[PDB]
Amino acid sequence: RPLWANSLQFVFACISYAVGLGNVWRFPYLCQMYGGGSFLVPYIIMLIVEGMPLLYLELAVGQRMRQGSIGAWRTISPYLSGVGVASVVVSFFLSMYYNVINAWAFWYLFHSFQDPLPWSVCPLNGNHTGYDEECEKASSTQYFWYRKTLNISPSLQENGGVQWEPALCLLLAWLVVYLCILRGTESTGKVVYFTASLPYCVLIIYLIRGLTLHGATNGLMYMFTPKIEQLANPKAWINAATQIFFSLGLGFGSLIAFASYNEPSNNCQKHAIIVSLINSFTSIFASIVTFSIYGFKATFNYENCLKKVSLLLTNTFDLEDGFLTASNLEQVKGYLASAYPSKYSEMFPQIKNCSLESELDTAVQGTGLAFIVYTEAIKNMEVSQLWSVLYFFMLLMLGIGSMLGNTAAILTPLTDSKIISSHLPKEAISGLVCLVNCAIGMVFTMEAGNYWFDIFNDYAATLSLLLIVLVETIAVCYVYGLRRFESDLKAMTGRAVSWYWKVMWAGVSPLLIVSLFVFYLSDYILTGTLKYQAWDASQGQLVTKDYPAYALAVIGLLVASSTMCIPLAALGTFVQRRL
Amino acid sequence: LKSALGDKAYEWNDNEMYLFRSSVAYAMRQYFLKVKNQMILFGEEDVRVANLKPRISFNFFVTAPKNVSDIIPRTEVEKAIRMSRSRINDAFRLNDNSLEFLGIQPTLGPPNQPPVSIWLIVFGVVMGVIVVGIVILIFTGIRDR
Amino acid sequence: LKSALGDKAYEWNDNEMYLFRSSVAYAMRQYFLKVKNQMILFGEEDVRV
Ligand SMILES: *[C@@H]1O[C@H](CO)[C@@H](O[C@@H]2O[C@H](CO)[C@@H](O)[C@H](O)[C@H]2NC(C)=O)[C@H](O)[C@H]1NC(C)=O
Ligand SMILES: *[C@@H]1O[C@H](CO)[C@@H](O[C@@H]2O[C@H](CO)[C@@H](O)[C@H](O)[C@H]2NC(C)=O)[C@H](O)[C@H]1NC(C)=O
Ligand SMILES: *[C@@H]1O[C@H](CO)[C@@H](O)[C@H](O)[C@H]1NC(C)=O
Ligand code: PRO
Ligand SMILES: [Cl-]
Repeated sequence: RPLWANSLQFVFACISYAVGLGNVWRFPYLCQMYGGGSFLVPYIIMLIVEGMPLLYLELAVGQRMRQGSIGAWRTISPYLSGVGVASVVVSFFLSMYYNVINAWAFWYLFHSFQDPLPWSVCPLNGNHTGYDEECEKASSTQYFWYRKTLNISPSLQENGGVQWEPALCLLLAWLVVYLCILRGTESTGKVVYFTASLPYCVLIIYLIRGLTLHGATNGLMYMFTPKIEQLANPKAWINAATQIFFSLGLGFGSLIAFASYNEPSNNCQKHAIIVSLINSFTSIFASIVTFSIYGFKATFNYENCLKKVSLLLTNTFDLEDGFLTASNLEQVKGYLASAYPSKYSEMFPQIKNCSLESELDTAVQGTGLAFIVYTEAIKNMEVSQLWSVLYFFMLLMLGIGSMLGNTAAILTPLTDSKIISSHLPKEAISGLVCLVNCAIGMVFTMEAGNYWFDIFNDYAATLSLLLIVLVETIAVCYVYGLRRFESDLKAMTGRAVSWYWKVMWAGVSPLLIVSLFVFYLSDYILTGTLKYQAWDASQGQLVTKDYPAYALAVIGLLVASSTMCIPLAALGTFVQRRL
Repeated sequence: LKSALGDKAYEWNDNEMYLFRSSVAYAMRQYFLKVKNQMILFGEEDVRVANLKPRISFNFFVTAPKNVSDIIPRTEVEKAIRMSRSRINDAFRLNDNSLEFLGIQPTLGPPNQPPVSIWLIVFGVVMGVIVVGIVILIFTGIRDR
Repeated sequence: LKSALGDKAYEWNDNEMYLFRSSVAYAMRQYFLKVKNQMILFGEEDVRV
């Protein structure tokens, strides 16, 4: 098969396939969901037991068996043929929803040429005297992201018809990926290389514009302080582990294909670490930028809870203007109780109990933490147009890189069967894949689209990857491993594997993965039903509602039709081999 | 004051109440010239003020030039001030959010400036470049079969 | 006017002379309060034109 070049690429392709939107978009949203410093510790713990050794295992297997993501396993024990099919199905389900993020980034970048920015002012109401109702309870940006780009219906039951704009943007994103995948992975080096270098000259610009905002240290002192209370929440730990397995790509059967091409003179033990660390490190970097800007937003909100109330007080019982800042606030709030109890009894239920600890925690909850925050720092700049263009170009580039990786992982085991690459040229295989995925991705752009995106973001990927990384290791180390495997030798010559890698991927990966699995199911089963977060415009705050029935069915099927292929293939061999 | 001007804010002594009364009389003079085509010589003593306070929130009403029992109805004072509010404001440097009249609110200016739908424009152009690419590439492709 | 405002320039009827006289009286009121510490009630009829 074709090969690599310069060598310095292979590691740039791995770095560009791992630094994707699992770090600058999904890690902040997760870290915000579970408390900040209650999501880091698990992260590191994992990364030093279950993220690095399995990456080294995957690269070694992909280098020694010399074949793709399905041919690699058949050559071990033909009763283990399914794992490749599960690893292809998962990558299919992943790309199908992963491209809509690039779609939304295109939509925002397109709208960021107007003036003034459309998410910076709210429309005028039915009598040209004040802003609209949703834009006063909710900020401007939340109104934009929930009612101009999505038109999100307030219930997973009240569905609708295909929207018009974000569908067209999804079409453009698929055309761009299909246009870039016109060269075969075996040689897409240029594009790979370019991504990374790009997406690093921006994050530092936002780190210099973040850490000087007024009220940008409260966000940090929140993102780092730990709470030994949520170190019980099992969803936090299973989400840490799945976060990892999703960020590196362990289980998508892609990394394998990569450490598959590459010439067999590498030193793999030093291309695992140099990848793994960098990945994790970049995530930390992003979580220092966002959870600073976010912090600023929070302080802003709190500042107003002090203006209005104070002004409110200033308006009622009267008081010389400019006399109720912050300290004076409490002062007069106290001196107005013991002086005018006639109206203090009827105003007291109103005084908005608003204090910094809340507005720092429930401000921009949801899947849009990278969209309704980085705007709260773009509508406060010098020349906002150019810098919003910069940030959204960064997101778009990361997404395109990650999608390149995924589509390569799904085309490698399709352009190898001498049957299929016999009556379909190498230009219409990619075409067929992109057309099918764009025609199926039109379910996330309806009026109830964001909920289906939340489902496909929460079950599929994570669960599948988990359930798989276990069969892989138990296949390499107790069916044909350690022995013949440690007999790597002539492959590289690193004389051995260090006895801190034998233990870690023959007797610690399976124990920990099985333990975490049961530890998570012990909560899903007794919880009852599952609950999602709806919009409820009439107030501008997300509420919680329990899932309907068929949504539960689809959650079940997205894990069944992805982790139930291995035993079906085992049965297919046990029963095929009859006569 | 201290909200709008922030600093540089002057102090509100009776010489300011004099200017306010005189300016309101001017506004009333203007209204009865370009609506009712009369000539009524309002003065600064025809603007009665009541309940001055720290917040500086008072009440006022206007009477005919020399007829103490003749109060100009409120729905006409609410129109003269609507006419000349932009000129009463700058006399004090206030800005329509620090000179509330509690019953007269501003309302003039809607948003509709885009003639061309810039989003559409940009999207359109971009799709062009990429289609060109994903066409020409296909041809160099059949070129090397 | 037409030089400074260019357009939007209002017209100069006697209601403007009234405002001018009243504002000058206000200025004089202010001067005899922060220089000479007196209280002199100037009016708009004390500014002859
Ligand atoms: C804001 O806080 C005040 C005081 O903490 C709350 O006032 C109390 O309201 C409860 C009703 O839920 C009464 O039983 C108490 O007697 C009230 N306390 C006092 C001192 O009057 C107020 O309800 C809070 N606001 C909101 C919206 O919950
Ligand atoms: C002062 O204004 C009052 C109006 O408030 C005038 O009173 C009117 O007088 C006429 C005839 O004298 C009556 O027909 C009206 O009914 C009166 N008005 C009201 C409301 O009752 C009064 O004449 C004015 N003073 C002068 C000197 O003209
Ligand atoms: C507000 O606008 C409507 C037209 O939509 C108009 O008919 C109505 O009189 C206006 N009301 C006020 C109080 O200005
Ligand atoms: O790298 C991948 O395959 C995707 C995108 C980043 C994390 N998971
Ligand atoms: Cl990560």
